[PDB]
Amino acid sequence: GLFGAIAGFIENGWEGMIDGWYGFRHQNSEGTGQAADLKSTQAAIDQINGKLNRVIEKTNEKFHQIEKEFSEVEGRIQDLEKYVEDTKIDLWSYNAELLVALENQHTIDLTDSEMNKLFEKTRRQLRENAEEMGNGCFKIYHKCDNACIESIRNGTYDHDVYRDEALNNRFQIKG
Amino acid sequence: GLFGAIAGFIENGWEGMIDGWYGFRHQNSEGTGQAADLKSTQAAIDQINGKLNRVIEKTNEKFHQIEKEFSEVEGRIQDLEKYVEDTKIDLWSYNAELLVALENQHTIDLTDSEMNKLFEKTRRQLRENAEEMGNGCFKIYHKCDNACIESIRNGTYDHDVYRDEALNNRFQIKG
Amino acid sequence: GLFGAIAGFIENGWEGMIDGWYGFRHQNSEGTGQAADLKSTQAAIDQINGKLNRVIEKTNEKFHQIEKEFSEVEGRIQDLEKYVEDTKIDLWSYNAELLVALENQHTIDLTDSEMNKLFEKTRRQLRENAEEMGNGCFKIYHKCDNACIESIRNGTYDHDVYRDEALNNRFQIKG
Amino acid sequence: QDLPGNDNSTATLCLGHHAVPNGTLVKTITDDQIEVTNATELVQSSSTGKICNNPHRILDGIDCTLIDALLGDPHCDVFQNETWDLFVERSKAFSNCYPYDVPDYASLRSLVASSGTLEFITEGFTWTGVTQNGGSNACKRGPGSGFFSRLNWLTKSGSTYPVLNVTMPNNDNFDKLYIWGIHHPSTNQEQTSLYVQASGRVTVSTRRSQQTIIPNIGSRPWVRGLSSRISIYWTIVKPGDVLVINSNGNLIAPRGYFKMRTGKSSIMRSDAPIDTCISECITPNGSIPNDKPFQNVNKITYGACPKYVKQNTLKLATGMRNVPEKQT
Amino acid sequence: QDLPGNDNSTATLCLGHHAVPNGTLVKTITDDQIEVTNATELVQSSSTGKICNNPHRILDGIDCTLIDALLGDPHCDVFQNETWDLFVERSKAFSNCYPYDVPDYASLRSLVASSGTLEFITEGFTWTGVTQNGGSNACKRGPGSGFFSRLNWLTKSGSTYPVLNVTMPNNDNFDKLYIWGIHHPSTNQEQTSLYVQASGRVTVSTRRSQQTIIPNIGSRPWVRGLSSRISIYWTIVKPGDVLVINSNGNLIAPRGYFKMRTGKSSIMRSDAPIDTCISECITPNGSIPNDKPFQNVNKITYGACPKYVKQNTLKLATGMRNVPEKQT
Amino acid sequence: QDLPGNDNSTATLCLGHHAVPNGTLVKTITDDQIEVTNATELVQSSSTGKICNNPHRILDGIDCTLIDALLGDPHCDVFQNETWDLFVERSKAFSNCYPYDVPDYASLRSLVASSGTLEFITEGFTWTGVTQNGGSNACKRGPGSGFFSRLNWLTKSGSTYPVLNVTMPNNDNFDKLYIWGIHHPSTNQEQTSLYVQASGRVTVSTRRSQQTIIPNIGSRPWVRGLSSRISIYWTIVKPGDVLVINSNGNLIAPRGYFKMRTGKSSIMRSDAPIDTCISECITPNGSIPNDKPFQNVNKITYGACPKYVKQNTLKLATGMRNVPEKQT
Ligand SMILES: *[C@@H]1O[C@H](CO)[C@@H](O[C@@H]2O[C@H](CO)[C@@H](O[C@@H]3O[C@H](CO)[C@@H](O)[C@H](O)[C@@H]3O)[C@H](O)[C@H]2NC(C)=O)[C@H](O)[C@H]1NC(C)=O
Ligand SMILES: *[C@@H]1O[C@H](CO)[C@@H](O[C@@H]2O[C@H](CO)[C@@H](O[C@@H]3O[C@H](CO)[C@@H](O)[C@H](O)[C@@H]3O)[C@H](O)[C@H]2NC(C)=O)[C@H](O)[C@H]1NC(C)=O
Ligand SMILES: *[C@@H]1O[C@H](CO)[C@@H](O[C@@H]2O[C@H](CO)[C@@H](O[C@@H]3O[C@H](CO)[C@@H](O)[C@H](O)[C@@H]3O)[C@H](O)[C@H]2NC(C)=O)[C@H](O)[C@H]1NC(C)=O
Ligand SMILES: CO[C@]1(C(=O)O)C[C@H](O)[C@@H](NC(C)=O)[C@H]([C@H](O)[C@H](O)CO)O1
Ligand SMILES: CO[C@]1(C(=O)O)C[C@H](O)[C@@H](NC(C)=O)[C@H]([C@H](O)[C@H](O)CO)O1
Ligand SMILES: CO[C@]1(C(=O)O)C[C@H](O)[C@@H](NC(C)=O)[C@H]([C@H](O)[C@H](O)CO)O1
Ligand SMILES: CO[C@]1(C(=O)O)C[C@H](O)[C@@H](NC(C)=O)[C@H]([C@H](O)[C@H](O)CO)O1
Ligand SMILES: CO[C@]1(C(=O)O)C[C@H](O)[C@@H](NC(C)=O)[C@H]([C@H](O)[C@H](O)CO)O1
Ligand SMILES: CO[C@]1(C(=O)O)C[C@H](O)[C@@H](NC(C)=O)[C@H]([C@H](O)[C@H](O)CO)O1
Ligand SMILES: *[C@@H]1O[C@H](CO)[C@@H](O)[C@H](O)[C@H]1NC(C)=O
Ligand SMILES: *[C@@H]1O[C@H](CO)[C@@H](O)[C@H](O)[C@H]1NC(C)=O
Ligand SMILES: *[C@@H]1O[C@H](CO)[C@@H](O)[C@H](O)[C@H]1NC(C)=O
Ligand SMILES: *[C@@H]1O[C@H](CO)[C@@H](O)[C@H](O)[C@H]1NC(C)=O
Ligand SMILES: *[C@@H]1O[C@H](CO)[C@@H](O)[C@H](O)[C@H]1NC(C)=O
Ligand SMILES: *[C@@H]1O[C@H](CO)[C@@H](O)[C@H](O)[C@H]1NC(C)=O
Ligand SMILES: *[C@@H]1O[C@H](CO)[C@@H](O)[C@H](O)[C@H]1NC(C)=O
Ligand SMILES: *[C@@H]1O[C@H](CO)[C@@H](O)[C@H](O)[C@H]1NC(C)=O
Ligand SMILES: *[C@@H]1O[C@H](CO)[C@@H](O)[C@H](O)[C@H]1NC(C)=O
Ligand SMILES: *[C@@H]1O[C@H](CO)[C@@H](O)[C@H](O)[C@H]1NC(C)=O
Ligand SMILES: *[C@@H]1O[C@H](CO)[C@@H](O)[C@H](O)[C@H]1NC(C)=O
Ligand SMILES: *[C@@H]1O[C@H](CO)[C@@H](O)[C@H](O)[C@H]1NC(C)=O
Repeated sequence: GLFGAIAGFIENGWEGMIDGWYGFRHQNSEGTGQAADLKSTQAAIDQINGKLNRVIEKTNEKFHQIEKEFSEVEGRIQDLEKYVEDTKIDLWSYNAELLVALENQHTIDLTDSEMNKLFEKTRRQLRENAEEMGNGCFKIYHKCDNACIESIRNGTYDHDVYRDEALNNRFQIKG
Repeated sequence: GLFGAIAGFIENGWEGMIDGWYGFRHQNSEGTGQAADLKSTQAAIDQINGKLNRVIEKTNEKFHQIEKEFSEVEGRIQDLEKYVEDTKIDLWSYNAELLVALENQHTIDLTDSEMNKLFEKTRRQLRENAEEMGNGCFKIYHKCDNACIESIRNGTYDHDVYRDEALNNRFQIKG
Repeated sequence: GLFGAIAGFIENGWEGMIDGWYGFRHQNSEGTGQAADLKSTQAAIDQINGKLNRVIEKTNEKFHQIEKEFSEVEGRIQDLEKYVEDTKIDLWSYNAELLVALENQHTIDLTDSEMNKLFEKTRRQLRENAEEMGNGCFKIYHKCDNACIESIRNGTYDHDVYRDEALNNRFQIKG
Repeated sequence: QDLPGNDNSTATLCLGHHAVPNGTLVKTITDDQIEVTNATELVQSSSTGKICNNPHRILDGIDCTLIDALLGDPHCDVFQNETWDLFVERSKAFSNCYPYDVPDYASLRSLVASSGTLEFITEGFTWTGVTQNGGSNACKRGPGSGFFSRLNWLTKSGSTYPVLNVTMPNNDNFDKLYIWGIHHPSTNQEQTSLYVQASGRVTVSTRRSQQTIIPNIGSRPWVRGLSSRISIYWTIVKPGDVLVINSNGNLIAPRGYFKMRTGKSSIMRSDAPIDTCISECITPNGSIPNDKPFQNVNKITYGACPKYVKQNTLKLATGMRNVPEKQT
Repeated sequence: QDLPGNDNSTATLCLGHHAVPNGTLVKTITDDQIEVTNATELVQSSSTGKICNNPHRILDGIDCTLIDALLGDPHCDVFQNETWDLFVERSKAFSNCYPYDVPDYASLRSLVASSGTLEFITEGFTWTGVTQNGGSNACKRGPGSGFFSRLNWLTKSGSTYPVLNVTMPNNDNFDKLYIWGIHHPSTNQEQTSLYVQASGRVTVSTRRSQQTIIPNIGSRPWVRGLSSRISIYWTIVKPGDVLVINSNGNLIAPRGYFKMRTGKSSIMRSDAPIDTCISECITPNGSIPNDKPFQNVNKITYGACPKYVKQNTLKLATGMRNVPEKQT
Repeated sequence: QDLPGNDNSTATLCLGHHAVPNGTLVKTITDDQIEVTNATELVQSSSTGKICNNPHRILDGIDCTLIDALLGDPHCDVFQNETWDLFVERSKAFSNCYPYDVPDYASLRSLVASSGTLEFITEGFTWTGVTQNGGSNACKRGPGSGFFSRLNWLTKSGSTYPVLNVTMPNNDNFDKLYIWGIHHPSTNQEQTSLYVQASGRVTVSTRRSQQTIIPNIGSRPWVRGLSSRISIYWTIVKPGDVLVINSNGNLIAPRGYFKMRTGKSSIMRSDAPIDTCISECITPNGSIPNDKPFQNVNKITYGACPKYVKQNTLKLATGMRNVPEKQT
């Protein structure tokens, strides 16, 4: 949608991820692993519930109203009774139809946003030690074992610890 | 608009680009050139048509309604007939006016988004070989002939092929 | 909001900034300072006024309408009079409530956008001389006195002037 | 730091999002079918088929319309002084008493329907010089002739029908609804036999209003053995005002007043079964749950109900776009 | 990998977007004039000036209003049994028969206008003891006196006007609309000359309803040589019901029934020319194209039309913001 | 290139935004209380309590309703030929003349209220054979008996009330509103004493319409010493048409015509004080400022007013989210 992460630079979703809405898969020294990110999952979920609750906010109640079904033909007053109701129904129908369009459009951009925010957040944290492969994966240029991967995930990764190892691996090479 | 590419970091549009909505201008070893990007042009066009088609969706039909023009003065019932119609017209007029405001605001952010997405996409592809001049142009730090510019445009550019040439040109220099 | 700068990567606002909505705080070898950025402050303010003025656009005027208060019980025609007005009031009330929801949601994403745009703009300008600490602060890898900080702020910073100093400080080190 | 930290390996970390094999199509500003992970329905489109008898007070009219309950058709005597939040009228209701018509049936039905009470107070009207309590075989009450329980058919006494001129003050602090009427004879002969005068007249007035109705003689279609008719009228008398009934023939007189109130009562035509459950929203199709914001069951509703909409389905996306990883 | 690239040069790649020299201003949430590349109009503001005669069935009333076509003004005999989707009435229409008035003209015009048929069935009413087919010189049919083709003016026979008491059953399976009326004489002399009784009376009833109208004598303004008037009334008779007409003077009797139907018919007042083209939406200003969602041509419409809006232009942006590179 | 000379160091630049200690909660699509830096109220919820007498022309009815000002109750003679943009009627108004009733009071009040003028033109009606200017002690004008200034009560002369048949042409180029009426006697004796005929009749007609009203004798409740009543009627006569008044007893005749116009006038019931200030929007609660788009003061308004809304507060955010340093 607006941010181009979901169905954008991230080619497709993971049907396998059952524990959250957004997350990480890694391949490292000890092998391959997956894990949901619960902060962004909760961020997207809370906004969609907030949105949901506003829409389920109070059916107002009405009691004696006007007749809306007639069995004899009367002319002027009955034509107006029918015309008041039919224009009320078309106006409320227009409202329902535009409300779910705006809402749905926004829910897609919002969840796209959260994807992109988690990406940016991980980008910023890896500093000079990783490069973006451009499909939502980073290439980490230093030995990063499972505890290392867990510190990126839980947000405590210290880039300085691996900066010389990474900068060497990443640049120097032979050019 | 929200992304700040159009009428943002990209200073102005190209009246010359007649073959698409977004695109590239480049200067390389082989001379200068321009070329529209058809994927993002189609992306923006498809969304604006989708939007357009939903708005041209079905005029509903109405047949016998109420009288809306009178030549004699009657009082109570005629005042209501006129008041039902006038409040119907103001409600539909409010609807038309808000609908094009929301819609237009969105069309500007959407097309701004696509501009920015093409930029990000090209950024990611050039990897360590180019730097952003900050005006929507990248400085490619390696010899890139017309076929090279064509591979960035058609998305097959291999950054690895030029990474040592670029990293040398880009960093080493004398500091 | 959608961009995740405000109440996002920028942890919190500065109650101290009284001279503008967005701005800078720096600490160099000469001292520390704060300063509002007036271009983005004006950008956010102008859009919120534009939005405001469209909403205060013309109360339409109405003169003789229908009676809306009655003291005797009449039945059919009086039930319709009351039902025309009550459905008019609920429709206008729905409109007011949805209008401020859409509007407010947008004002938060818009001001979030401006924050993020100022950040991006400063990022682009510093080129290879600074790194993003990930909390909305850049680490400038070269000696930058108060005139230097003024040139980043007023947009005239020349990155080339400090590029070798910065690239040395930033990379070389010992890895 | 360490010493020559030589282990030159790398790692790969990929960010991504879930996807579901199934998925639901929803409408958007730019698309009208785009597939999301999950959605929720906002249009209630089905009723239970039964009118829950709780929390509002449903009064089932059985085979009485509210007006016959009001007038006092023998078969509707069950409803005397009854009350309701919603009076349900059934398609099977029938009248079975003297043939009558009500000039603005629609407003009298409305007016009683939202007052919500059939509470009747008998008052001491004195009709001197006329015979009271006339009845008809078309309104059989038990084995005998009868008439509406709440009205009093006056006919001549001996050889005279006087000019009745009676008055009843509203001294209480509430409005009083009076139902009265006039008898339209089939023949001039019938007119003079019953009311002596060849032309009757009924004038019912308050300080604020007056109605004078003159009967109309002529044959109407045989209904329950009769070609005569009675037409029903109503007068509300405000606190401090006074009712004056003045007639010279053909008056079907009131026996007292219905008391009026102000509340949330209404009436509904429905053959739905009333059942024991609690539901706030009532539709002639039966109760419906007001959890969703819109409904497509019926434009007639009573209570806390969703707004009727022409659409029968509107799905609100509650998840991101579904971009599956294959689809299994 | 590759060998010494002697030259090591750079390249510049710039991304950008189009712009157009012209451009269109559109409204936004935050701006009310912002210039975009292109836009499309959503308010239809012009008519062709002609009512297209297709796809709906337009019946041009020429110089007949629908009520005169219904009653049977001689000059409107052209419309007998006619039908329509839209009956167009013209400002030039005129009545040219006995001066009449219709108590609720507005409902009878509505009721016939959406029934959409003037199909009349003559029925065998037998009026015994009165002279049939009265006519007037103000309703000339040909060289002679005449009257409305669908009504039957009854006057005395010899020295008597009896109490007419006739009945007509609705045995078919559709509703029957009956148009009937009463004659209001200018003088008591006129009254007795025509109907003998010094006070006429008309009572028309069904099992469900009754109307009794008594004539009113007095001079009205001279209209086509006359100070008398006739007032028109209508009675719909449901399947299984029965019409009873009972009168004692002044009855203008029905000759049968119009049949009623239910459809999409309506009426429209317009002097627009009907022309041969196909258009779905009709406005009294002529047909308009329903391609756009809103229209500002007229609040009166018939058919599939755009929603009338007070705005006369609303441009929907269909392109990005126009940021051109030259000066102005 | 640039030569450092000696120093080796870094700098830190942080971007950020303001925050306010206070802050305001506003509703959103996703939240219903989120705190922003600042907001503005869009619902006007308070009146000044006074109706500003500018820019519209407010006419305070004092203790006259508009209909009594129209008819010409002695105590309302102050309003003759008066005009208004808004006529304010007060709860204290009272009638103090002959007991009358107006069959469609509500439409006559509307029709005069938006015409906006009580401009009366006396016309030369000639009533031959009847006594003019009848008055009553219930409508005291000064020490003597009186009657409505704009109506003319005709009674017999000597022993006869003729058939009045008068006519008045509309020769001007505007519509003429005529107010006339009929007197309903309490007794048949009263009827014959005043109008000789035992049954009166009033027929007022134009080329387009006619009304015939017959009086109704009977006692009503004593109001100002009287059980009789007069009912008021109205006839608008178009340019080129002609009024014909024809009666035979009980006519309360017009003295001329009110002239009608078309404008922005209306009427309002309010006991608010009129005060000197300029305000465009008027509410029965007093004027309110139309700077905001919605208002919750009253659904009754006149002038350029905000749209009435059920909400009493709706805050529009005019600032970013408030994320403070310490707390809130
Ligand atoms: C005026 O004309 C009407 C219509 O012709 C007359 O009405 C009819 O009157 C007869 C005799 O009273 C009714 O007959 C009865 O019908 C029932 C049911 O069929 C039956 O049980 C009785 O044995 C008898 O046949 C008839 O129903 C009735 N029809 C209608 C449509 O009302 C009326 O009598 C005439 N009145 C006078 C005074 O001439
Ligand atoms: C009751 O009063 C009205 C109004 O004065 C009388 O109406 C008028 O009657 C005369 C004589 O019939 C009409 O004269 C006609 O004038 C036309 C030209 O417009 C002419 O072509 C005819 O030959 C005839 O002379 C006059 O038009 C008519 N005016 C109105 C406004 O209706 C009426 O006659 C009086 N009735 C009685 C019984 O006294
Ligand atoms: C028909 O019946 C009504 C109701 O009984 C009679 O009305 C009442 O008539 C009396 C005598 O005229 C009125 O009395 C007067 O009341 C005033 C105010 O108290 C007082 O000043 C007089 O001295 C006298 O008492 C009484 O108010 C009035 N009541 C009502 C409710 O209208 C009417 O007279 C009867 N008419 C006939 C012809 O029988
Ligand atoms: C007496 O005629 C009417 C009425 O109320 O005016 C006509 C009306 O079309 C009809 N409406 C429907 C849906 O049947 C109604 C009911 O029969 C009646 O209200 C039951 O109470 O009766
Ligand atoms: C008979 O009076 C009326 C009516 O219908 O009640 C008055 C009404 O103001 C007028 N409306 C207009 C726009 O002229 C209408 C037409 O003349 C008539 O419907 C033509 O059929 O006539
Ligand atoms: C004569 O009866 C009515 C009327 O107009 O039909 C009844 C109506 O309920 C009442 N409305 C209110 C709010 O009191 C109104 C005013 O008393 C009157 O208009 C003052 O002018 O009187
Ligand atoms: C046909 O016989 C009856 C009937 O209805 O059973 C007998 C009944 O005792 C009589 N009641 C009275 C008060 O007179 C009634 C009326 O005469 C008739 O309804 C006038 O329409 O007629
Ligand atoms: C003025 O002469 C005429 C007329 O209209 O031409 C002659 C016409 O034959 C006559 N028709 C009948 C059935 O009597 C008619 C009525 O007497 C008159 O309309 C009552 O109003 O009067
Ligand atoms: C009670 O005495 C009076 C009155 O009202 O003061 C005397 C008054 O001069 C008289 N006016 C006329 C024109 O006759 C009037 C009517 O007779 C009465 O109102 C009919 O209802 O009665
Ligand atoms: C983050 O992960 C590392 C490795 O598991 C662990 O030592 C550290 O405490 C974690 N921190 C948090 C906050 O979970
Ligand atoms: C991209 O461009 C290069 C140079 O023209 C060409 O060889 C290559 O096949 C192109 N690929 C596609 C998919 O167009
Ligand atoms: C920017 O700041 C530097 C240092 O104060 C100053 O010399 C320069 O002129 C400034 N430029 C502008 C446009 O303010
Ligand atoms: C789909 O959305 C609704 C409303 O948010 C929720 O109750 C339901 O559990 C969701 N489905 C799943 C599989 O999460
Ligand atoms: C109806 O209620 C009133 C008021 O208490 C009472 O006097 C009357 O007798 C009741 N009648 C019936 C039949 O319940
Ligand atoms: C509800 O009732 C109406 C009329 O009885 C019927 O047409 C409609 O289809 C019903 N809908 C449902 C959901 O029961
Ligand atoms: C402008 O927009 C409309 C609707 O999208 C389209 O038909 C038209 O061709 C567009 N104009 C141009 C020059 O593309
Ligand atoms: C009108 O149609 C009916 C029904 O077929 C027919 O009997 C009648 O004669 C027709 N009359 C005319 C004038 O067409
Ligand atoms: C349409 O007709 C109305 C009334 O005839 C007129 O006021 C209006 O201006 C016309 N508009 C157009 C577009 O023809
Ligand atoms: C709050 O917003 C309103 C409308 O924009 C403005 O007048 C007011 O000054 C703002 N408050 C502050 C402190 O800026
Ligand atoms: C009312 O105005 C008319 C028209 O100028 C005038 O002839 C009449 O005498 C005025 N009457 C009063 C009482 O002002
Ligand atoms: C305005 O007046 C109405 C009726 O007089 C009252 O109920 C309402 O509360 C008042 N509101 C204000 C703001 O004065």
